[PDB]
Amino acid sequence: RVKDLSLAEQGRKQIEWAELHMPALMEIRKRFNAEKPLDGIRIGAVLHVTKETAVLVETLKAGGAEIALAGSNPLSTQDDVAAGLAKNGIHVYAWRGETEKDYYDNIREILKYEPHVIMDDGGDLHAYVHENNLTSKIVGGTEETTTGVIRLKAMEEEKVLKYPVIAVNNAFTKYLFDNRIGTGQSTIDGILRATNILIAGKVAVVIGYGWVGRGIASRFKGMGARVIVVESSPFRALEALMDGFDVMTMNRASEIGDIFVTATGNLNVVSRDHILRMKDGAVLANSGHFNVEIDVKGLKEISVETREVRQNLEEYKLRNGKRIYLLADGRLVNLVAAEGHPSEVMDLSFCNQALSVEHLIKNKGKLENKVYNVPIEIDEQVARLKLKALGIEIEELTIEQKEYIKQWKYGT
Amino acid sequence: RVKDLSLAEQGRKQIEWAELHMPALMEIRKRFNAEKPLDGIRIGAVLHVTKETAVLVETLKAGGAEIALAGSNPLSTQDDVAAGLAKNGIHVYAWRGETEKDYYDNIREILKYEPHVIMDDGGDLHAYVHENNLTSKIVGGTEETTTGVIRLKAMEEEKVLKYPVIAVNNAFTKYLFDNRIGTGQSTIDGILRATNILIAGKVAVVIGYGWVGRGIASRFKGMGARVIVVESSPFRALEALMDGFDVMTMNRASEIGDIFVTATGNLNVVSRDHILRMKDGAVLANSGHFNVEIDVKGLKEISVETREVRQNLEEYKLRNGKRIYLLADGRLVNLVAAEGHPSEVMDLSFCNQALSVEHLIKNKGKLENKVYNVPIEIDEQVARLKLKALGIEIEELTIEQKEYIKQWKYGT
Amino acid sequence: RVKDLSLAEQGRKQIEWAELHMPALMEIRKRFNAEKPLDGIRIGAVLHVTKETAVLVETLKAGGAEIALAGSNPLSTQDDVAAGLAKNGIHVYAWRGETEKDYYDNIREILKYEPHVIMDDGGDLHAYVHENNLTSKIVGGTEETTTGVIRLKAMEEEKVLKYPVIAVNNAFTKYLFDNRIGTGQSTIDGILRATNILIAGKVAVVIGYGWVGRGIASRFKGMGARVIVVESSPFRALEALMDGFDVMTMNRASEIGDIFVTATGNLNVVSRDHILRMKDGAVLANSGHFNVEIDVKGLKEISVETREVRQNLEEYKLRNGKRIYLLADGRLVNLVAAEGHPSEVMDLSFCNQALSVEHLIKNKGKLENKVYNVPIEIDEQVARLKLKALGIEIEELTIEQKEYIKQWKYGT
Amino acid sequence: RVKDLSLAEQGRKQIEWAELHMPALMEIRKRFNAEKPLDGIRIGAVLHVTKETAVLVETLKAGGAEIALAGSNPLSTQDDVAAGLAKNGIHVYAWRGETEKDYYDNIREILKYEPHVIMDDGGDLHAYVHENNLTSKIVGGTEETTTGVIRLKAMEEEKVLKYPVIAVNNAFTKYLFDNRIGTGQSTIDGILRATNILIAGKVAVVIGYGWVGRGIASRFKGMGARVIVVESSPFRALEALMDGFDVMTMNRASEIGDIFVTATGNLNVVSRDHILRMKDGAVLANSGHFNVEIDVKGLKEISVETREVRQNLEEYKLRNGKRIYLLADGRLVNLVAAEGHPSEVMDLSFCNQALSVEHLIKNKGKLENKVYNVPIEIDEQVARLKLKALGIEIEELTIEQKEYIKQWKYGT
Ligand SMILES: NC(=O)c1ccc[n+]([C@@H]2O[C@H](COP(=O)([O-])OP(=O)(O)OC[C@H]3O[C@@H](n4cnc5c(N)ncnc54)[C@H](O)[C@@H]3O)[C@@H](O)[C@H]2O)c1
Ligand SMILES: NC(=O)c1ccc[n+]([C@@H]2O[C@H](COP(=O)([O-])OP(=O)(O)OC[C@H]3O[C@@H](n4cnc5c(N)ncnc54)[C@H](O)[C@@H]3O)[C@@H](O)[C@H]2O)c1
Ligand SMILES: NC(=O)c1ccc[n+]([C@@H]2O[C@H](COP(=O)([O-])OP(=O)(O)OC[C@H]3O[C@@H](n4cnc5c(N)ncnc54)[C@H](O)[C@@H]3O)[C@@H](O)[C@H]2O)c1
Ligand SMILES: NC(=O)c1ccc[n+]([C@@H]2O[C@H](COP(=O)([O-])OP(=O)(O)OC[C@H]3O[C@@H](n4cnc5c(N)ncnc54)[C@H](O)[C@@H]3O)[C@@H](O)[C@H]2O)c1
Ligand SMILES: Nc1ncnc2c1ncn2[C@@H]1O[C@H](CO)[C@@H](O)[C@H]1O
Ligand SMILES: Nc1ncnc2c1ncn2[C@@H]1O[C@H](CO)[C@@H](O)[C@H]1O
Ligand SMILES: Nc1ncnc2c1ncn2[C@@H]1O[C@H](CO)[C@@H](O)[C@H]1O
Ligand SMILES: Nc1ncnc2c1ncn2[C@@H]1O[C@H](CO)[C@@H](O)[C@H]1O
Repeated sequence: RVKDLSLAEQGRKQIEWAELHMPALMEIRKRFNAEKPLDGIRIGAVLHVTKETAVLVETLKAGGAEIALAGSNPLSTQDDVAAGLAKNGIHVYAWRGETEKDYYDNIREILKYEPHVIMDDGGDLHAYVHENNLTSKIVGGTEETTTGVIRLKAMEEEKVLKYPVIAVNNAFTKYLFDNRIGTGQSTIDGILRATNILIAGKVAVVIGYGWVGRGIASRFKGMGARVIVVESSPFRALEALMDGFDVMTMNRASEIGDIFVTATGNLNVVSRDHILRMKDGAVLANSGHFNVEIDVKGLKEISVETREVRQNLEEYKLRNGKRIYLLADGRLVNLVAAEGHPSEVMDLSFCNQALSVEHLIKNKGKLENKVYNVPIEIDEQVARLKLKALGIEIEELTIEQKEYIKQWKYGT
Repeated sequence: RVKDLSLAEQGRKQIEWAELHMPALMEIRKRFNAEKPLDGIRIGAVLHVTKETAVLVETLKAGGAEIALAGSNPLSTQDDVAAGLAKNGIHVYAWRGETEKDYYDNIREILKYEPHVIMDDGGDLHAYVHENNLTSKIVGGTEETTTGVIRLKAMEEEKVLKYPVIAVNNAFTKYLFDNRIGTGQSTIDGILRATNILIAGKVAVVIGYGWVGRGIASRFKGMGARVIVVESSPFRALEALMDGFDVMTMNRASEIGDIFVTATGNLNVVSRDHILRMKDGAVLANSGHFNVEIDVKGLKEISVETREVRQNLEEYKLRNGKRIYLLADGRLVNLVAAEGHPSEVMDLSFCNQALSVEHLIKNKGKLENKVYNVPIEIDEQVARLKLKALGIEIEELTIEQKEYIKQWKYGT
Repeated sequence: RVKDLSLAEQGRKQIEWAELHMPALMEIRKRFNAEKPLDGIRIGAVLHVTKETAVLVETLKAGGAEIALAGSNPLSTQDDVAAGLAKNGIHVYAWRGETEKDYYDNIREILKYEPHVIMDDGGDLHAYVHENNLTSKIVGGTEETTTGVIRLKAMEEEKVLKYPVIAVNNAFTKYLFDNRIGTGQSTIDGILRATNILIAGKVAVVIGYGWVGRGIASRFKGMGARVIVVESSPFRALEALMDGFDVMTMNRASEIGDIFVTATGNLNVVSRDHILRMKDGAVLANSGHFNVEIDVKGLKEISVETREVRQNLEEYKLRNGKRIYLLADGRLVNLVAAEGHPSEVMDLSFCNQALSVEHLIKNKGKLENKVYNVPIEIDEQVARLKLKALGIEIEELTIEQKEYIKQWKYGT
Repeated sequence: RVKDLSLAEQGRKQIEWAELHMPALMEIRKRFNAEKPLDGIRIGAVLHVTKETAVLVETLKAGGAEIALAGSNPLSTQDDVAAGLAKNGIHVYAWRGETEKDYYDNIREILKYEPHVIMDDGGDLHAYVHENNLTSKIVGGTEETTTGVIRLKAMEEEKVLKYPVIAVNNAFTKYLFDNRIGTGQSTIDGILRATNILIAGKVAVVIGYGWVGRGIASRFKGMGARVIVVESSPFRALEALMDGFDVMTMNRASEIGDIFVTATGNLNVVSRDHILRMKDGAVLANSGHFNVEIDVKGLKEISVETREVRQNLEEYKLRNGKRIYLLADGRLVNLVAAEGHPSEVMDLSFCNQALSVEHLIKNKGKLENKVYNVPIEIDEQVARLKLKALGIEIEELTIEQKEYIKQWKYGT
């Protein structure tokens, strides 16, 4: 079930472009097409349907797996890529422009094949599978994003998890590169595609200085902006301060910011009261998963006029007469107003993704009520695969250097 | 003569978007709509048909002028903006996808109105009127880009220039922001729209360290890239070196680079021989005017296979089998793969444009053989308008301070 | 025992300057002078004898402790600060220019008072006390730097450690600001004081991309240098690559670098054979603790001439005829060629020291052979104290926000 | 006449250090010692007596010139370098700690040899020579700094100037590197030597966004500070805003800034009323020539108690009780609290110096009443000499490329 099966030829060129820029995932595909480690394994995945998800899902099929795919976000599907995937053997039930009903119809669709492994992005598939008492034949799962692992850890503290799950988000090759480097470029890209706004002179307010937010602040600063950071963590506010960024409350930032981007995993982090004090022409965007970081509800009630300027650009006139610009319906603007993270960075996360599924199948003595970090050996193999593909040589410790480091005394 | 007038409503929404972010040009429109300084003046323009050129030409029409507009590059025209301009009173002969005959047909159309003022971007319109012996009724003109000013300075050395022309490119409020800050964002934006390539880990080669090239290198570096500069000027190469960038010849850079962007006003700075030595997957883009900085004709002859991967992304197979990616067919990647400079920066550039046409009509005792710089009084009013629009106060010198600096003797 | 007790007035002005720039440590001092949590406690300390160490030990004296202090490095001691510290009640055995025999004689001196708590900087005091069986009355200790933590953990896996030790280096408020921010500024400052070298156009090689090396690379880049990273960890090599730095082996960097700075906890990281490959004029510096990161013993044997150019700058002429400049005899150049970390950054590290030393006395039911990280409560109190002192307001999470974070169930 | 002739050995090691780091000036010295272009010429110079002036002054002696040297600033002289110069053949009258009477006594000393050439830094020697009716035997002169060029240009408008003067400050290889890159590092180095202040977390105010101030802002930003710019020109305030810096008046910046550095050529730019509004602990420093940018005379009259904390750091207690720290007594902090610009950058400025003196001797048909910019041929030789010494290759323009640049017509 896709939007237009006629775009598969244009979409196929997009997956090959992504393949040529995912050398590490292509190297794993070769061991997969040779040892077929996922033979007879049925995978249910709710992921962002991109050209990069296509390289991972088709790499898993090369390992002998049967995959059912559903979009992780109702506006994230690249329609051409979904067409190209259907023309192959991928049971893809997703298209851009879904409604909330279509979203869960597509999730029930991927679930009729009765999967052994559950691959999820924001936590919805793990929640639905548990809330409707499936889980029976499920051997394990993986979680791709920060918000999904928090839901999964809450599930695990409640003794509700029924299969072991790998938090691929917690791998060094993921959150240090996907969340930071990838979202830094992608979020700015989405802002520029939805609006051709000048970054140079503007006061940009980044709410959240976690891995996503510090990458956004870095690239706003690299684009010439005056960066303001709002944080609730004492540690991360001091990090942003010592990195040269003005740190303050949203109450103060509400009056100065020209662009506000949210990168929390939290609710109404930009609230209706905040928006009332904002300047005329202020642009709002969200980079966390789920459209609840900005009070989009409040903005619609305090508003007396809405209109679309263009794709992903919505204008709201408040009673005070001032105009507020919402980007991408408050959904993660990188994947909705643009294409998400580059193919080169998703190479790393989808290498942990692919290898963590092989690890889940190869094992079955794991705890069905436990959230796992990626095994450091898999984490390290991904890094060596990327360096190998990039032609970067690293120093090898000498024997005298390995000896000196085990030592605590001296050497007369 | 445009592509589809059915887009006039969407394009109008784009021009209104530009209007709100070009506040300094809007305040000039107010004094223009009241004093009608260009009443009875007919203007012929070769500019990039964008939402920002739309705000400039309609600002000119408010001053009482009749305007004929033709596209400056055959792929830069925004079709909806061209439609919206047709719904108003602008005689626009341009559309995306033109041919060289269509380009010069649209220029001959512009010349039927017997223009009083000639507004040009790349110098193509000024050259035509002189080479085809029109210019009879022309009172003056303006030049927007570095390439056009060089030609007009060459035209003036041969005493073929027939009217005074203002080098709007040379105004401080233009080349310091349009050429540097504007192209820096725009070119990265165009690169990211034609390819979703990660800039962070890459070796980016910028050929040309003028105002355009240093803005591009700054933004490559701000996006995380390893920047290499190729320069032919000893001064600007030493500047690029002291700005922390690796400086070398194209022969050395060609074997190392992942992305090559050209920003000269010159010919074959990325040559046939350079591409033969480049890595597999190297991306080529041009930011200067005219498609001759990269030898695109040579690339077609050393190629055995060509293919379009996506809009504005052409793939070439070489005899060695290595693939070379060309962006926007070697045309300005900012204006062809994206939307050009933000409206906020073109506000500064088009304030000189509008004020320089008013300056040409108020005067008539200028040299019909001279390229002029923008009058410094106008140059300083543009910056004061932006600051007044942005809410930035500057310090005013006290009288003891103004006197101290006219003094040179012993004692203060 | 200090060099000249007559400088006690000059040192006092230096210690008072630090007090004004360690505001968070002063509020701990006020709560110490009132609650005297360290009554009847004798402390033996091996630390860098600086104005900031003076503010910490006197904060310890105010809490009712008796302190014996010995220098952590034979060239780090500020003699006036030691004089000023002796004029009060601090048993300080240290001066600049010490011999290695003086170093270990001074350690027996502070160890004569039979301390209950051991404060060590590079691990030397923890080792001596253990190899010579003086742990009998020692109730606990603290460790300040990464190299000391590695030694203590080796003692811990080797099960010889005899008291609990708090790894103060591993606190977020320590390694994120002290190791990263402080050493970045301090090392560049030391390089500039021993040489007024131009950083801008130069190739600077940072060996080690941990917290110290990334801070050094950040400040080299900010001072205009072209930064090259050498690393042995695949994770950290990819971290350096994605941050825009060329990553290679020492074998390649040795022939291209102008400045070499070491930031490993390791031995012979810049070897005898690397220096023979270096260019005429290359500068060598070390920022990790202990002067064994640069093969300075090897450099002296392959050299034919050595001479002092100025304070902390020794020039060596090689058999090749080329000149190699060594800074501060390969000892930590930040603390030897300059004054170490600013007072504002050591405020954070020495707040952890005081609060974690008080924590060692508050308890006594802790495990022998156990290295602990700083309790997360104290780590956060240090962070909140700095924010309060800097006047920085942090955002407060609402009740609806704390609820949405525990949920994993469907419905928004 | 110097302070201590016994320091001549330490100074010579410092001049040798500069010679090894001024390769381009070392290349001119050999052409000078061979072609003796300045034989029989007497030169009187008022410059900062540094290891870098020593390399230039001895380079002039190598060309056959007789040189008398006096310090340009009473606290800038490097005493060991002055001793080393006196042991050679340099009539040097300078020492650190001069009084204003000593300053002009020393200028009369160097003026007793009746020089044909005047080398000046801040304009004082040009002013004295004109105000006391000498100039009789003077054949020409040079000006090194911006402040001197303004005074000399007023002398030209007043028709008082009696010999031709070369504005060495206005050459690209000077103001693009000395004023910007050199002073940027130099000023931060001086601040760090007078105080070990953390730059990272601080608000730094740069008053003046010319070539000096923008270099200082670049280095504050590179050291992690939050940079605020105060400007009086609309053009440069817009330059500072688009470079990402908060721009405001001194009245607003005075209440926010932690460090204030002045880089104007102007008077009372930091006023007494401004200082009373400042935070407690604010640091003041000056980078423009002459100690009048900060109202230091006003600050001494508003204070109730003053004391020196360390070299170049005085603490002032204000009537409101707040503490204000002044650096280098309001004088160039780069040259008084540190060692001025690195030798690699002064290589460029003193190469223009050396080459422009010979150009003054080669000629005598220049208007003996006019200020000239450095001849473009010499500016270009300086750039190529530096590029060759650094091993940097620049691209050579093709014969086809040289033609395409003079063409203007349609096609070819
Ligand atoms: N492509 C993408 O856009 C992308 C990529 C990866 C992760 N993510 C999503 O981004 C979000 C964060 O990712 P992260 O890895 O940065 O997690 P993270 O939790 O490290 O960053 C979260 C930060 O938000 C701060 N925060 C929480 N409530 C706040 C409030 N009310 N005001 C201000 N700051 C507040 C926390 O202190 C924390 O530092 C998650 O929702 C994750 O799923 C998005
Ligand atoms: N929106 C845009 O895309 C935009 C904006 C402004 C200008 N431009 C175009 O950009 C080009 C230049 O802009 P500029 O303002 O940088 O002009 P500029 O001439 O200052 O910069 C040109 C630089 O190219 C260097 N150069 C020339 N030939 C070279 C070669 N063979 N190898 C290396 N370097 C070489 C020159 O030394 C000079 O420094 C012009 O064609 C102008 O029309 C485009
Ligand atoms: N004021 C200071 O100078 C200061 C402050 C804190 C720590 N330190 C010292 O700095 C050193 C490191 O501190 P860190 O916090 O950076 O610890 P860290 O372990 O994060 O950094 C160590 C890095 O060194 C790299 N490394 C080890 N051997 C290498 C080799 N042979 N070639 C290349 N890279 C190699 C490792 O990969 C590791 O990433 C330690 O000696 C620590 O005590 C100094
Ligand atoms: N080694 C050094 O420290 C060094 C080197 C070169 C020049 N200088 C001195 O530095 C000073 C500046 O040199 P420049 O080359 O920067 O010249 P410049 O004139 O480009 O910079 C001066 C800036 O100060 C601004 N200004 C004047 N009054 C102001 C005010 N009241 N408030 C705010 N801004 C104001 C002017 O608009 C101008 O942009 C000169 O006095 C020069 O002699 C010092
Ligand atoms: N191009 C992409 N394809 C697939 N997933 C992506 C892409 N870009 C970002 N993501 C993922 O989207 C998640 C946010 O929901 C992040 O965890 C991130 O890994
Ligand atoms: N969005 C835009 N609209 C109109 N002209 C533009 C735009 N972006 C760049 N330009 C102009 O294009 C010229 C290059 O031909 C530059 O001089 C620049 O001013
Ligand atoms: N100014 C300083 N005063 C005291 N200790 C310092 C200073 N600068 C750095 N250090 C410490 O020196 C140690 C290196 O041995 C680091 O752990 C660091 O915390
Ligand atoms: N180290 C130095 N030696 C000599 N002159 C210097 C030095 N640093 C800066 N200057 C000069 O001082 C002038 C400012 O008075 C500037 O023109 C600059 O060239």
